[PDB]
Amino acid sequence: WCYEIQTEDPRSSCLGPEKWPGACKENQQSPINIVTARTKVNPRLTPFILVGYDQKQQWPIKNNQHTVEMTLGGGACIIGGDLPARYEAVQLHLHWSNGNDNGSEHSIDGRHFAMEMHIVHKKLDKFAVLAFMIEVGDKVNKGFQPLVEALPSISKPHSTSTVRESSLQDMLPPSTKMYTYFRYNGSLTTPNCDETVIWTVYKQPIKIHKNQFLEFSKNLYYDEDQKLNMKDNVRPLQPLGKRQVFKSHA
Amino acid sequence: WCYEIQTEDPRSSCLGPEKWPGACKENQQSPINIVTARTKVNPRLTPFILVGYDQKQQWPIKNNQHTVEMTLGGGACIIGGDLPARYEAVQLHLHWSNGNDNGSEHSIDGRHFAMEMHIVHKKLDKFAVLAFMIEVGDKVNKGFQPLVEALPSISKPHSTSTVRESSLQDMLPPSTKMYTYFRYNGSLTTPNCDETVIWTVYKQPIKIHKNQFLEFSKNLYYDEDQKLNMKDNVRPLQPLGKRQVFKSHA
Ligand SMILES: CCN[C@H]1CN(CCCOC)S(=O)(=O)c2sc(S(N)(=O)=O)cc21
Ligand SMILES: CCN[C@H]1CN(CCCOC)S(=O)(=O)c2sc(S(N)(=O)=O)cc21
Ligand SMILES: [Zn+2]
Ligand SMILES: [Zn+2]
Repeated sequence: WCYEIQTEDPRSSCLGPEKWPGACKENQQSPINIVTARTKVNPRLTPFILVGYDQKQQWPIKNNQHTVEMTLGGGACIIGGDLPARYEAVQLHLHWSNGNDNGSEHSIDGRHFAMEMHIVHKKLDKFAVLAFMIEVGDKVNKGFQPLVEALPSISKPHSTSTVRESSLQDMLPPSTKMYTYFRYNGSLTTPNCDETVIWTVYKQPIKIHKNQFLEFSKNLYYDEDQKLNMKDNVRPLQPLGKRQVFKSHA
Repeated sequence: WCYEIQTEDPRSSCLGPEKWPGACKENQQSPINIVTARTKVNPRLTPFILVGYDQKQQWPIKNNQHTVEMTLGGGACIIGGDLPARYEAVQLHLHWSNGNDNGSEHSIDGRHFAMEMHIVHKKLDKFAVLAFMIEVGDKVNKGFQPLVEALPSISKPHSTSTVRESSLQDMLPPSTKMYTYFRYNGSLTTPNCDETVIWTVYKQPIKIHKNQFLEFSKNLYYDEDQKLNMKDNVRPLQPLGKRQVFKSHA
């Protein structure tokens, strides 16, 4: 299976979003477009208790042929946010493009951002995915620097590597900016699209420099022969269906 | 009013703990001695959501004649921990002595520590005071360094000063070590001893170097003439009464 951009090569052809295996065609798919003016408030949506996010250590990364995967291996844990149980951090990856206005899978009021980050948590419901919007800024983001530096070494798919001493916490916006977010039931945005995901999309975006952003498409490749750089690894908007989207603030 | 150590001077005499004004003689006073084997578990005692603890800024400090006060001025906020409402950080101070085994007001199983830190929060119940035990170690604590350096400048009572760029978070133990704590209703440990305090005492202590610890008694003074260094600003154990002490873990 692959994204639209990958089917463009006349030579060889795979299952683009249009033909992704069963379950991707179901009643409750992600991503969606959040219409703020139509979201219901739920007081219980109190900020997450972030455990293990302040720990500094080396992170094993790899190009999985679809994105840059960073293994968190249960080092972190999250509690609260009206979640049924406790979830642990498993992996972290991103979705991007070549512009600063159409690289995020989700969108808030018809607005797509530069990139979108996904921190996946397995139930210790089933998956609790925290999604952050990223926006290109005129200033460098020290928190993201460690991740950018390891990019040149994992160019081709399946390459393993490691990220220098860093902590998840420094990659997110301040704790005082994590009050406002959106909740809704959905699915994985890639096959097989298991509808066992509880989504939390935050309003405040993370700003990274234009040069840090360009490093992704420049160093990462989808193929072994390094003919197609990695970008546009984004799935198109899915119909809201009958689902209801909530927000933490009133 | 003053502590025992201050009444020792034959010249002049004030109200030692023995004669502290009304309310200090009531049915539910703090500190107490936590008997772990007799504490009741309460699942609701889930870890606090620490807001504004990750912010780095200059902190105004002053010797208030009873301890080293550090104004947090509502910069931080705490939510959860089965608290009735949200509380904001107002001030931070400490209680110590000259040894490493009898400077903490509270005690866990007949054991007193080197120092005890108190981060006071006003109700945005009434006061939510987080108490941390401090222990002398063989390694320096970078998180506490900023506070130690400002000590020499606030020797005499009522001296104002400022602490260099630092954050509350780096002064506490890791987030993964803040799972176990104790809850109980009590009062201020100094006059007038208002019984409007919800206490949270954490099990894991903060370790600081023996030299960092000695700086407190060496630089701080109770009096204008700097004849009596500051130490033993600790109130003696108060009877548990009929109160019940809970713990977050089972
Ligand atoms: C990118 C790799 N494709 C899947 C892989 N995994 C699904 C296997 C079930 O668990 C064994 S995953 O749980 O790590 C996960 S989360 C997302 S998303 N984009 O955050 O909606 C996609 C995916
Ligand atoms: C040390 C100064 N003595 C009081 C001052 N204040 C009580 C005035 C009521 O509010 C206006 S206080 O709330 O900042 C507070 S908390 C404690 S303790 N040791 O943490 O139990 C003592 C005190
Ligand atoms: Zn994703
Ligand atoms: Zn105190």
